[PDB]
Amino acid sequence: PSIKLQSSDGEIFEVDVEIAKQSVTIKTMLEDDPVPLPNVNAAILKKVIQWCTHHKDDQEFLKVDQGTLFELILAANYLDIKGLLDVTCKTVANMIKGKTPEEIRKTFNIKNDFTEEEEAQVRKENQWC
Amino acid sequence: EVKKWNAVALWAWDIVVDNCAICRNHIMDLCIECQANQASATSEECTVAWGVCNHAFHFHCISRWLKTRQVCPLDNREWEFQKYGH
Amino acid sequence: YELAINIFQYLDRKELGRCAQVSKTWKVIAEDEVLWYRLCQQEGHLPDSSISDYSCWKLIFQECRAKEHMLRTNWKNRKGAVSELEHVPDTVLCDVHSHDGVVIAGYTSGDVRVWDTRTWDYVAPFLESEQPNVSFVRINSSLAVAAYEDGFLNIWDLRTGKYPVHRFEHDARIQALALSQDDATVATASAFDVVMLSPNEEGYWQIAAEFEVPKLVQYLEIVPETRRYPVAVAAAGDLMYLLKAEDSARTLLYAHGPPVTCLDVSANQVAFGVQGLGWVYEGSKILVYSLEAGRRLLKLGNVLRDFTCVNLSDSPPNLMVSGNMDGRVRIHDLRSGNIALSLSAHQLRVSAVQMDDWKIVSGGEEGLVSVWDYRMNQKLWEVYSGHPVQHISFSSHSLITANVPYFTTHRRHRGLIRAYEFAVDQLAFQSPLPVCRSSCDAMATHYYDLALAFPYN
Amino acid sequence: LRYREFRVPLGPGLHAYPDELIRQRVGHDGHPEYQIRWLILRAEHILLWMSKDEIYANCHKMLGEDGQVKSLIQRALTVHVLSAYASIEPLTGVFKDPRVLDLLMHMLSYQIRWSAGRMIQATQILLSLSQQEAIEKHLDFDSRCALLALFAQATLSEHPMSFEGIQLPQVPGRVLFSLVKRYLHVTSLLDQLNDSGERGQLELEFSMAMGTLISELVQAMRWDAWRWRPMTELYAVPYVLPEEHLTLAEWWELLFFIKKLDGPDHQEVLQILQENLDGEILDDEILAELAVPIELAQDLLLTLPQRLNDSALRDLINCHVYKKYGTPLQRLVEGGKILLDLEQALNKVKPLLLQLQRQPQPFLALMQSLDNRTLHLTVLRILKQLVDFPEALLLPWHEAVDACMACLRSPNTDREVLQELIFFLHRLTSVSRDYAVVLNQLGARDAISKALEKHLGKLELAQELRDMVFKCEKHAHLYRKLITNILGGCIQMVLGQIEDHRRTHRPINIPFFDVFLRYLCQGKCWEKVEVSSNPHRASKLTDHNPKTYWESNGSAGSHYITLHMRRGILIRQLTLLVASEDSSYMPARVVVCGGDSTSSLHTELNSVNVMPSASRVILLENLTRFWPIIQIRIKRCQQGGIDTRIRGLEILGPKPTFWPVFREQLCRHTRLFYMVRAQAWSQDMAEDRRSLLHLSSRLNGALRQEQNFADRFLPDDEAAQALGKTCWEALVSPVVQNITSPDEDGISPLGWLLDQYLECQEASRGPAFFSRVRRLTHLLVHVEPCEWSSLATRGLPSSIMRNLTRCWRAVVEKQVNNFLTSSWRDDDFVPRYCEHFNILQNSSSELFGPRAAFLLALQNGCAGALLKLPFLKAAHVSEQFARHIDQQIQGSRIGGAQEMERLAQLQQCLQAVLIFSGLEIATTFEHYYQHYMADRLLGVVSSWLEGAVLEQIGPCFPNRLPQQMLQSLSTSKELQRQFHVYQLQQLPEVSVLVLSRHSWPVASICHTLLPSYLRGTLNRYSNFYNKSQLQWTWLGWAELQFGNQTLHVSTVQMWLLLYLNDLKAVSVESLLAFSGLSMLNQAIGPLTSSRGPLDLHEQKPGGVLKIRDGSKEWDIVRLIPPQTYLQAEGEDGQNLEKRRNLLNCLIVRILKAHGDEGLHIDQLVCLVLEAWQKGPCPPRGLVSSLGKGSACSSTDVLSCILHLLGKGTLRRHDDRPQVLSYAV
Ligand SMILES: [Zn+2]
Ligand SMILES: [Zn+2]
Ligand SMILES: [Zn+2]
Repeated sequence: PSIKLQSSDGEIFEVDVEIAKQSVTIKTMLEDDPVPLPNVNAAILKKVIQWCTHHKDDQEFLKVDQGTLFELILAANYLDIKGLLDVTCKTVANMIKGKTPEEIRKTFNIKNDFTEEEEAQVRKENQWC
Repeated sequence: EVKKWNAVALWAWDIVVDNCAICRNHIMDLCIECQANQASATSEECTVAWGVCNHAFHFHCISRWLKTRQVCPLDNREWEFQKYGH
Repeated sequence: YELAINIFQYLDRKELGRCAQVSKTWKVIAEDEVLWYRLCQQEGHLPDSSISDYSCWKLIFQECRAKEHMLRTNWKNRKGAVSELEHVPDTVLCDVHSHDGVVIAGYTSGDVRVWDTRTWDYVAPFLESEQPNVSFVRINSSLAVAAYEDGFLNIWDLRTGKYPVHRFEHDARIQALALSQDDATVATASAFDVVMLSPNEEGYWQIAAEFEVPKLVQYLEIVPETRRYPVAVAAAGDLMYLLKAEDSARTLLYAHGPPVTCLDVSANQVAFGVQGLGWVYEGSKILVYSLEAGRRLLKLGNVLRDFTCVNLSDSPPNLMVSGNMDGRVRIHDLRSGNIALSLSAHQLRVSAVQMDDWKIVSGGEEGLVSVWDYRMNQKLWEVYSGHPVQHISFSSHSLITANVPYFTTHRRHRGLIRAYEFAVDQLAFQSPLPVCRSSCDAMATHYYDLALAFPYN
Repeated sequence: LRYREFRVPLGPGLHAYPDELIRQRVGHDGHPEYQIRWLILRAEHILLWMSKDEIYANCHKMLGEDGQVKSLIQRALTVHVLSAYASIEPLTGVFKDPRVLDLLMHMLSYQIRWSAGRMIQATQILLSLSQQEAIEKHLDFDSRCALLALFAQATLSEHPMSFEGIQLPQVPGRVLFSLVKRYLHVTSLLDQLNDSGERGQLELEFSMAMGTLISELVQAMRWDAWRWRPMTELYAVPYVLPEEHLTLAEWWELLFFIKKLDGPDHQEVLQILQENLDGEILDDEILAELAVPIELAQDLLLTLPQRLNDSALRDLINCHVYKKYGTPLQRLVEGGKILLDLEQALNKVKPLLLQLQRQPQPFLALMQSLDNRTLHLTVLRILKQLVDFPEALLLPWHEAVDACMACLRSPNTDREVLQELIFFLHRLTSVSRDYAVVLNQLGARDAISKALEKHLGKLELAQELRDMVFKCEKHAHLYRKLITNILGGCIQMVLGQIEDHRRTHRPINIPFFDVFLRYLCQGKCWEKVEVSSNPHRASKLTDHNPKTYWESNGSAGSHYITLHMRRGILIRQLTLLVASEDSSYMPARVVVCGGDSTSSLHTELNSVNVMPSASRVILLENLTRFWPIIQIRIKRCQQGGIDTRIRGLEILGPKPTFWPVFREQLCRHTRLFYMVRAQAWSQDMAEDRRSLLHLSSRLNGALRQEQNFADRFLPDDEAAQALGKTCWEALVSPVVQNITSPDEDGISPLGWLLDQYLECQEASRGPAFFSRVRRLTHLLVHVEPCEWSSLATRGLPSSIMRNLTRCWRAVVEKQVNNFLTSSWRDDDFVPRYCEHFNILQNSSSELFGPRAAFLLALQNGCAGALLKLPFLKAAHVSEQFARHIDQQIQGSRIGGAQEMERLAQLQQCLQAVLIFSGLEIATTFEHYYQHYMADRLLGVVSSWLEGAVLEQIGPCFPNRLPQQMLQSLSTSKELQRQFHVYQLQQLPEVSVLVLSRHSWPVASICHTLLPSYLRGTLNRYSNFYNKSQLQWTWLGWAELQFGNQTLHVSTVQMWLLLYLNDLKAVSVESLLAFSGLSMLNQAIGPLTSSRGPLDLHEQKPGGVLKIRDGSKEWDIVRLIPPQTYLQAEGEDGQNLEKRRNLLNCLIVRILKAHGDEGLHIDQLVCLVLEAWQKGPCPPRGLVSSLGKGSACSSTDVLSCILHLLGKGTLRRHDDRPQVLSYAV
């Protein structure tokens, strides 16, 4: 099997169809010139290709910027690929585990937009944990 | 003619501390923590703690060391606060 | 949005308690109903519920834990209700058992009663038989079994009526009786025969298997949670067998040793105590064999006097509790084999023990029931009554105790069964069992008014 | 005041003082009794009959040395003469008989002031007056009120009780006259009884009189076993050991009604009596026994209620022996016929009125009909024409004028009904001013003022009504005072009868005692329920049966229940009753809202979440506002169900009021009575101690009698339990306090008794002695109080357990001190001591049960008796215990016939030695135990008994050193394993056990062991140890093989035999030069025996040995020098004592140098140690002279501190509990 994908960047990416069918949308249009892939660039594509070929049955694979990880989670949202989503959410979870709210604010570039009375009274009831 | 012998050794560890061997300063004085921010809010509770193993430390020193590791530093015995006569 | 819940799903409860303080949108994503529903049900609270019927599942998760803490403080103090099964005139209590808050008791006149300790009502019916003394009684979630002195055995179904569904007859006395905690099989030990009774597909209560032993049986238990064929464990003097009803097999676990003094069977392993003996004395011990292969796993004991009781099937995982003749209760670690707690609780021998994740309840031969909190290493309370403590059984919110005879005190009695309830907001208005009911609506209204008059926590 | 030092506390800030003697009589036992008044001050009075012994025992200052003419009456047939006559002392007293009754009667009809004050100033006179036939027939209204004022003056009390908690009734004068008559008759009969065949008649007359009084009073005031229980009330109620003709009381309750029948009915009933009971019927016979069978009484009851009046039947119904053997006119009467006949034919009216005053229920219904204008003008004319009749006044007008006082408060004003009401009220109040008085008491003045004086001009006679009401304003308060005085007198009399039944044991025969007590002890909320889905089942929500429910039929969320409240009723509690049996029919979220009408329902009040395990759900607590309509909406069921099921509702309004005064009186009187009886008993217990063996029967009799009274006369069990608790707490607490407290010599009665119980068990006394002692001590401890219900718990916390425990502790301590003083030097001290301690424990558990407080008291007693020993005696005892444990451990390597018994004895000895925990002898015990365990561990491999003993007696060691020794013994095996592995991997068997300071008592190791070819292994091990983590000593042992012999020697022997094998003969010179040992003589000693291979052929220089015992030619040869035991008396213990005496002075110096503020203990220890090591004041001379015993740990200083705290030289701060300071 060999099928081509027409990416956003204009480049064509041909890959063996069967193991790549883990995305339900591409196989859907397959059994229903390449298929247009208009939402994400090539780097995510080859990332997921070498990932799916590696995973038949990726810690270091994701040691990249935050932006590209967001782009890949949104791609797997469009791709509907269980593995990419599971592993990226697992690594983000293990990233956020064991931290202070301000350590979260450092973690995900989110500014503390809570007033002081709100900051106190939120951590008086929520203490139980 | 000798077939079995049970020899006994003796390991000497003679070190007269006379000081809190955690922070190495005096035992009746204050520890490094209470010596840095001296008299800021309260300092009248930097007291001494005696262990069953017959060693004495500042309360702060040995408390945080126990937070780290759960034996006595000098003898490697399971730490236990001395409550005999207290 | 689903990406947010995909990120937060793996997030534990602890840091979820913090992520609700960094934003308003992060607050409303940290208060999701599905996440808290999952955290609650997966933690045990409210199993058979639906995410629809309640709202703000975080506050429900808070309230359940607050209720559990209140229950624990009710245990630490003595807050709740207490009741006692009334004395039967001119008779003596002979045997007591209880499965799930339902007690069964047998007296030295042939009488057998049951009474549910979970209701505001009060019916303690007598179980009919169509003169000898009762030897043993056992109760199940559905069945009741009684063994008499003349070698007879009655079996009642607690869901149909107060008349026996099977009446078996031996040739000699009965030395031991056991009832399956989950299934519906019965096991008895006559002079030299051990037999298992069980219903066939049409429910006719036939004989499943028969065995033979060379000595008299002293202890007999049934292994819980067996798939197809039941398995029993018998202790004949200084021998210990393993009876399998598949092909009537009789394996031999342990032989050529001192006599056995106690016995307890869990789903996977069996624990039993043996005396100490010899010209050069060998101390008393507790042995723990495995039922998979019959291989001994542990051999515990550092005691000068014999062991008298052991509990393994109720203990938390990797722990076991025991009571000795010197009056001490001990906690044994099953991984390392060492002691975890040795506590001098009684004056005479210890006759009943039970433990859970934070407390121990033990009853002695002098008549005392004592409660200890081994997490903080502090006593909680104790209660003294006349005769030796013969039965003890508690749950997370209730306790059942029996003092059975063999001038002892000022308050005289001839057998006393007492129930303690540490959460009165769970007592029902009538019993789930059809037989534990009445028809005199006068008494119904009387106890209904009494229930409505009781104070609140 | 006069006796202030004899007050008895009745509670928190409430005491009782003896005041004064009042009366005197002879008791039922022939002896004199004395009535004594007590005063209750935080002022009420209590009268108590006391004998001479109780007076001596409670207030002895009331003892001292011993126990504390004719024509003047004829000329009146001219009143000043009679007044001056009655001025004399005995004149009126003697003239009581000759018509002075009629004389003072006609005189009463301010001149009567003297005539009525003379004799009254100088009880039977007023009784003679009050039953005069012409008292109310021939007299006016003014002299009537004068007589009533006289009576109200006569029946006053020096200390009444508050009555402003009950609705006092309004009654005319005749009711007060009859009440005063009955009251004075009862008082006369009572005082006759005090100053006295004939007495049986007196008691019968008294019982009937008081029965009649109770009946009249109650009618005048119109007053007519399994269960869960709280866990704190488990053992709070005292326990009392359990145990065909009508009784005299029950037969008198029936004779009371038989004695009020009419001639015909009386004759017929006496005939029915004579039928079964053959013979004659005499007055002295009908009452004496007249034993009736139950069947005769039952048929008599079945025929009685017909031939009675209305009041007689009202009494008979509530009776005890009965509760045991039991046009507008026509349109109103439709709901009686005699009322219509009267309304029509109102001359045959007199018979109708006569038959009406016997059963005036229709009359009362008619007058109550007034509170629609139809029948009012029809019945007001009848009333106004009935007032004009001679004997119609007898009807109960006062009982039906609550209706009339509702029309004068109604919106209808200036009408015709008001004019006729005013006219009728005017007629009724003018024919007799008594009704003016009852109206003034009702409040008619301001009522008619605000009702007519604002609207119209006195429609018919309203001004005159207001005038008459304001006139009888004065008599209103007189009437109130009279009735309240009679009520208080009757209450005091019933309390007196109760006390008399307690003192004596005669039963109570007064007819309506139980009914009166019940009345004295006891002083829907919704219109409709409307549900949405199923209307024909809503009755089951309030059915009061939980087996029946209301099931809904509708959509999810549309179910609700609507409650229409009644006016003014607030909501105290609202609960919903559900059952977890219904799985999906159970509610899951309830919302309760309140509004003014079914249409608005705007403000919701509460929202609740129901859990899967819930039965009683509280929806609303005690509210403040009133809500007309309350709706309960069930939002969703469990598991998404669609229909709901409810088992019940429960609405509770405000709490009722019950006048809590008589209850307090009952509890006060019971408490004081028993607190006096207890002090009376304690004197008998104190003068002859042997009498203690009878106290249990007395206490049990008292409790049984109290229970028998409560189970017969009190209303419910909530009162019986309170009275039982009060009786127990008042009777037992002072008895215990008395028999527990010591005397001039220092022994108490109970202490003496327990000492006899203990010391007489050796064997004499006999078994019944022991049984009785056990019964007493078990009775005394069987009640545990909680740390009506508020009345029984009135007072301080109990002190029974405290006194008992301290007495037992003192007994135990005296026993142990006698034992230790007698025999502390014996050879068999430890076994006898442990047997004694076991006997003490057994006797404690069989005297008080296995209760924790008494075991603690026993342990404290032994620990206190051990601390009275000087230092050297405690040292000797500790050493003996350690040596005994050592011998018992070692004697197990070789078996025995009875080993289980030996191990049980060892267990008892360990239980005995556990007392040392936390005392100051623990350090000495640990010292000797280390010294012996060390020699035990290095002579054999091990025993399993070591860990078994340590598991028991671990806490007894302040430093936990034996545990460390055992642990190190285990660790060395692992170290040798690792060394063997590393040796065989990094390519004469030896085993190395390495000691240290923090794991072994290295204080007696001075020498140090190279002589032979084994240095290689030792150096290899030294290198391995220094790499993976040293010095060798002269301890250990070796197994050697010598030809056909196998050996077992020490190290200081192995090396010597090696040197003898490496040469021909060796002398002592090279021995000492190479070794350094000082010891060696005892080492080469055991070789001289026949088993020893060597012969020490002493040189003619110093000595020399050679193997010459091998010429005369098996199994183990244990040629190891045996162990010797220390001696606490010798130079060992004396150095320890000197060290302790030095540390004491050091500690007190350093503490005196810091003042009253004190010193923290953990810094005191550091200062003492740093002053002991580099000691300028304790010069190093003595510190060196001590030798073995010159080392100081922290536990030594802590033991000296405990010693000083015990002596009192030191003191612990109260605020900061572990800061010490010098005392004195
Ligand atoms: Zn320090
Ligand atoms: Zn500090
Ligand atoms: Zn240490």
